[PDB]
Amino acid sequence: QTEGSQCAKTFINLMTHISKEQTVQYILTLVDDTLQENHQRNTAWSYFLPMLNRQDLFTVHMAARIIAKLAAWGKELMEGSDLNYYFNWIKTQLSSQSSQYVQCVAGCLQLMLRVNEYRFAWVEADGVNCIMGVLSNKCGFQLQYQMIFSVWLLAFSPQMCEHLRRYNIIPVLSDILQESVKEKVTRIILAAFRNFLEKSVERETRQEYALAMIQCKVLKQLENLEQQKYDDEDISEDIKFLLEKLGESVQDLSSFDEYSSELKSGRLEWSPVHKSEKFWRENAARLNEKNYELLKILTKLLEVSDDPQVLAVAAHDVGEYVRHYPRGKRVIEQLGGKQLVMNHMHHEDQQVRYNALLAVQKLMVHNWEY
Amino acid sequence: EMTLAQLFLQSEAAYCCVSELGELGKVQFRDLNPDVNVFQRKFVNEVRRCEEMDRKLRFVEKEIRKANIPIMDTGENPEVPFPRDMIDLEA
Amino acid sequence: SDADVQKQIKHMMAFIEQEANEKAEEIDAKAEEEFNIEKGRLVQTQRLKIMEYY
Repeated sequence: QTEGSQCAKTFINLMTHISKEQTVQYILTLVDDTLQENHQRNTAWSYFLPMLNRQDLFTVHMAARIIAKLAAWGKELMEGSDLNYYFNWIKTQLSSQSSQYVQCVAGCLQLMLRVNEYRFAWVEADGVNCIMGVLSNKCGFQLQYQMIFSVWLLAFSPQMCEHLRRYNIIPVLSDILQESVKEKVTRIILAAFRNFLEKSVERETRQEYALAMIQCKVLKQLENLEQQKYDDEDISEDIKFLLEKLGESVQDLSSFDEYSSELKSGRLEWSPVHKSEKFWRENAARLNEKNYELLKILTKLLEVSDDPQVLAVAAHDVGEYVRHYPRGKRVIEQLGGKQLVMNHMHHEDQQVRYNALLAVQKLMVHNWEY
Repeated sequence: EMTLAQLFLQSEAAYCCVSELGELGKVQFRDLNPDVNVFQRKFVNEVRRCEEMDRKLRFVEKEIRKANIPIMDTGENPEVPFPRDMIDLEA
Repeated sequence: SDADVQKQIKHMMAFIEQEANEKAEEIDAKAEEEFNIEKGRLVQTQRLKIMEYY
């Protein structure tokens, strides 16, 4: 039953001029099963696309499965110029208001986004928030598995990686990474984090790390995943790969000049360096080597400005300086920051008073004679 | 009049089935892999995580009495926390 | 009810094909880094020797 070369146009003309749409669907589904393992049969694909998506349920998703496989096969059959008018045509079909057919449409998008040059042409015309709309709550059990595979497919190109940074999709996937239900989307989202981090040629790898890998529950969640004993060696290797990179960048985010860059420029954001024990132990005399009033410049920012969130970082950093340097308590008494921390302990903010309570109690922990 | 009749699971329903099965109380789970040590029972790392929270709870129930604080009871059989909620508990 | 043997063929075979397809499709779509990138390596070796005769 092999050796089929001719009669392709005869099946094409019979497919268009057939009033029995159910028999035309059987003609289309038999053509889909035949082309599932065969070669190319896109001017006819430009003709078959207009008759498709026309008031039929089963014929819509099957032609979409056929035309994307026609797009996923053939070097000369690459019709990305015509697929640009076809991807936006199926983009209204890619809306999240349908039922029981978007999963095959996402699988059709999985074959469509498998291309390289068509993907960069897609993402400009995509509006990828619709894929983030699928990442929004619409019960994505297997739909997010198709969606995270689409994000892993778009994370190949580094030029597409830079355009993908104009969203919070890295932290929007960390919430989906915190799901961990079907034990396969956890495998897909872990390598997609490895794809976004490793395959990006820029200094923005830390910009993709401070967003979701550092300042979210990602490095902590990957600690328990390494404690897990899943049989997949690819996910087991990607777990160690993401832990080594993010563990290096968190250590690289605490070098006492980045803390100085946070101090001198200001705004005192809660970073991992302020909570790291290695940052406070190594940079103990870094405040004293920097003309010690620079440590009082942290105190001048704490005393003068109110800052109900930013002074909370100022309280914990001042106590870590006193904990790693008992002679700095005399320097804090020289600057008078102890009375400033005592008055800031009576602030109306809960986290500011809790941080000042741990700092002021650490300020009198050593108790030299007055 | 009992039967050792087999029952299949799928490991996406391994918690929420068994927990509601353990919310009934008619089941007699029988170990049929006796040729194994007390470790490597597929979940030794996570039962110590419950045991670490057990060690923290047996410690925090001691210090709550030395300061002599009255204890709320509100006695009712609660909902069993999912492994999704488990990582949020250790925080 | 004798359909328990059919319920095994009903939905436990569905767990066979999801690991058959969606784990091999993760492998089959890994040609963007194992077929396109590895092609990008050897074309530099052809452009290393074309920048003498040009």
